[PDB]
Amino acid sequence: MGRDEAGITGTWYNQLGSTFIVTAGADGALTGTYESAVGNAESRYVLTGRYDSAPATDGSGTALGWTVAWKNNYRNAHSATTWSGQYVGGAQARINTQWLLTEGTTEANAWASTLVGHDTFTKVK
Amino acid sequence: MGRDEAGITGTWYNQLGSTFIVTAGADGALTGTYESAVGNAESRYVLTGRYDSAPATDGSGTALGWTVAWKNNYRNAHSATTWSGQYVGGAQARINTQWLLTEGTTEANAWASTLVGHDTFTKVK
Amino acid sequence: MGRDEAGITGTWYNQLGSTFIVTAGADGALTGTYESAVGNAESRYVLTGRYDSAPATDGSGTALGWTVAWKNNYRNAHSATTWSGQYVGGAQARINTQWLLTEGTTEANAWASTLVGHDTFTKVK
Amino acid sequence: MGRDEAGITGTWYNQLGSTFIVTAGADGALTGTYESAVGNAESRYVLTGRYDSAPATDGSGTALGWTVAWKNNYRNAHSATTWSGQYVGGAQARINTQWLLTEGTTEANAWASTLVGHDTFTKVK
Repeated sequence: MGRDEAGITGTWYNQLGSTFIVTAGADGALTGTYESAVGNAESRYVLTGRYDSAPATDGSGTALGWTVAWKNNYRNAHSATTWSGQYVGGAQARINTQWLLTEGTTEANAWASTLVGHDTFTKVK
Repeated sequence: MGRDEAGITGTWYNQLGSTFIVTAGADGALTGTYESAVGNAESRYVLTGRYDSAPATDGSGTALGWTVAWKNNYRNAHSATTWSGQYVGGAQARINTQWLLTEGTTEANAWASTLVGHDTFTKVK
Repeated sequence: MGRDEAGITGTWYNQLGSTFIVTAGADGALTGTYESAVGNAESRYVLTGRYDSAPATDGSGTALGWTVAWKNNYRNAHSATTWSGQYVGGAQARINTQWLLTEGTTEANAWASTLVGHDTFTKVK
Repeated sequence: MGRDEAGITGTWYNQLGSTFIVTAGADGALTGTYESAVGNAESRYVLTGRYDSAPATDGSGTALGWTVAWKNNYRNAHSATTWSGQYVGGAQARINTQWLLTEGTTEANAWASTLVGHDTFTKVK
């Protein structure tokens, strides 16, 4: 099994009240659903990603990332977000991320295609 | 089939000489392998991601993203990169991305965990 | 006077324990000193930047940014950080930022030149 | 004089056709004007920033950054951009940057306040 397979798998919540539901595979896979509390979004969207299944053993975090494309049966926001970050285990486990949200644009508006921000996920709230 | 399923699927090369091999599914999935020409990397790494399978029809690009965790049978760089960007079709097709590379760190060094940059992928070179 | 000239001018502290000392001019100027609690840094460094001296009047924040080059009489880290963010006034005033830290590199290592992160500044602590 | 004071001072142009006019001081200062070819902008805006006046002497670039707040006598876009990057000297001199553009927002829309991108400046075109 991945070192943090058990710690990462489950339901996570960020500071916006979004819900991240993920399964970590032994092989480094991340698979699940994302529900945003904000933006041009409703209900759940597919996600996929990857994590380091054999991290450093020195109080270092575990590197991971995932993608959501904002198309489901209800809406299409013609956009994708990627989260890149690290999982930190323990009584107050956290996933600390930075993200990039790209919208499809014309070539003329491509300079303004990409938002950046940061989300912190916890197992409570 | 996804609108750009045929256009995205295949082999892509970036400005560093890295090789991105991807299959786009009808359902929005991206699955393949990445080989970096730079950094703490050798040979191929698994990737997964998502794309907008029903983009805007107005000369807009197609939003997508993917993740690589830098662990394979040869090396573990305890890090993950996410690319967020858009596919632009046509005779000079391109995937224009920005990326976030997070390394696992101690809590003390977490301020310095994440590199940002930009890659442009073409079907030639 | 700038709308938030009085609110921005003074001493601010971030989550790392760094100290940001700034004077806001009527004309949109920011001038002061920065002392980092982390990294290849000691004592104070010059900063300069700009802010919106006539912001929206609808509970919107006030856009601003500033730069530090990490050279002073004690050390040279051959690097610069820019903070881009917004000032939010009131009893719990905050400056919410994202930053980009670029180091001088060779052309070969330029893909790895730039860190990204986020700092929140308060008037206490 | 700063090592690259002479190389940085002057008129630069990016891939969008924007014009960056800067004076580098011996002391690490950057002062000038910016004119954007895109966005909610017209004519010139004040900029200020900083550069490493004593860079590494090994074919390394010179770290720098600057800020524009998008208020002038003609328009106010309630936003600021910071560019963070490095100057590379020689026959094809370049300033390679990444930027963060923050708009003033309500607290509810603050997750969507900040665009990220990349500009390359040359002395021609």
